[PDB]
Amino acid sequence: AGVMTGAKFTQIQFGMTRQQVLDIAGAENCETGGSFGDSIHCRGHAAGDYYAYATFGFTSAAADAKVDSKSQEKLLAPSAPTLTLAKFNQVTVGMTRAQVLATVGQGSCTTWSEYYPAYPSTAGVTLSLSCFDVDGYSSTGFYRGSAHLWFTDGVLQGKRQWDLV
Amino acid sequence: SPQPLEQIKLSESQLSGRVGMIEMDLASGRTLTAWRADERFPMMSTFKVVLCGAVLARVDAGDEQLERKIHYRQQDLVDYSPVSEKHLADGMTVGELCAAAITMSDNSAANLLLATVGGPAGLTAFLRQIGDNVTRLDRWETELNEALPGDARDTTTPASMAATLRKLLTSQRLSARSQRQLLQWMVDDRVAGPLIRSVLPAGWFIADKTGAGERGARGIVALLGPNNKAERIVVIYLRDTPASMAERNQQIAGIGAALIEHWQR
Repeated sequence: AGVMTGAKFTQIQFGMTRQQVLDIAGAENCETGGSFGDSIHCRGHAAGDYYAYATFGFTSAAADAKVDSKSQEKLLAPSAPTLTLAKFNQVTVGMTRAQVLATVGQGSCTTWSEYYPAYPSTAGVTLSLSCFDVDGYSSTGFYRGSAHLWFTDGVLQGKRQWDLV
Repeated sequence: SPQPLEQIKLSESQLSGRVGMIEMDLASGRTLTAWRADERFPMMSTFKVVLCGAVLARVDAGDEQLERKIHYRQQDLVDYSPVSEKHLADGMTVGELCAAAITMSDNSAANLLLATVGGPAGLTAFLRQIGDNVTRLDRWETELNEALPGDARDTTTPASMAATLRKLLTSQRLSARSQRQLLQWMVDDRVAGPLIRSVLPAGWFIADKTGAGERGARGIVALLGPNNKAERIVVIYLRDTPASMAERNQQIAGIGAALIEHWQR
């Protein structure tokens, strides 16, 4: 069973129903309503002053609504983080996702959020990445060298960094 | 079993860290127990009670409304932002932002609120206005949690924080409605389970706000008391320890437990 995890996050898919999400996550880890509206928010392990977590958004409040948004913090680790200040400075607004990853390192990023506002169309898809230098990521505390890069329709709209090189 | 100061000395020895603590009578403001009360500690998310105090002061003055909707953008989102990230498309009201900042330690929520009071400098000016000449906010989330050793940025002292909380919650400075709202957000804190709440006896009142930082920094500010009525302010901060999160939490809970066991002794 256990708490929310990276493995559960990866098994939960766009196009799933609320019940499918709950069955994978483990209902005891999850909440809806209140601060989370009609989304499902599931806690992982303690981290900092909150928890690692996932939040799944749906096409509507209806029982048959489907996942159109996946967000997480501290459920996923970068596979080979190689970001630096110099590499971050090479990233430019207007770059495609592929250009960005080639600049910051292919293993440097994890997906913070991904949303299809016109689901099942991909039009206007938004993507938010967190990218990390070699020791920047932490699953339990605070980052020590990171960047936030965000996209609409696969094109970079903005970038910010903290603590690089 | 140990007396509060005995438990603190045990905790510092076990953590190789530095604890700051004040226990203050809520009605009178008298200091009942103190340790390192004039040393600086990083506030971490405990600053958010002061922040929402400043927001409510603007509400009282007719310069803000809790119902006012704030719209924001990806650029505004930093780490540890579960509620504000969920509401990205539609925005949040000022009151919803204070609820998220206080009850869930939502960092982007706190940044959005900070902008409304003039940023860290504006919040520090508010502190000076209410007669706190010690506490200071210098940075935004999430940098304010860095807890570099000897860094005065984003710090308070246990004595100053206790006095400031008493001022915000009980003095004439905020309206009755605003004092009730700030206390309610603290009552509804969701992330403080492992701390004083874990050792709070059945039937007692608690309202609190926690914080976590780098380099072992951890803290709690609380109002608590028997018979479901607030009686005392307790502030406990920890800094400069390599201990795990579990150990830090257990030690703060143990100091709270000593204060509770020796409540009338």
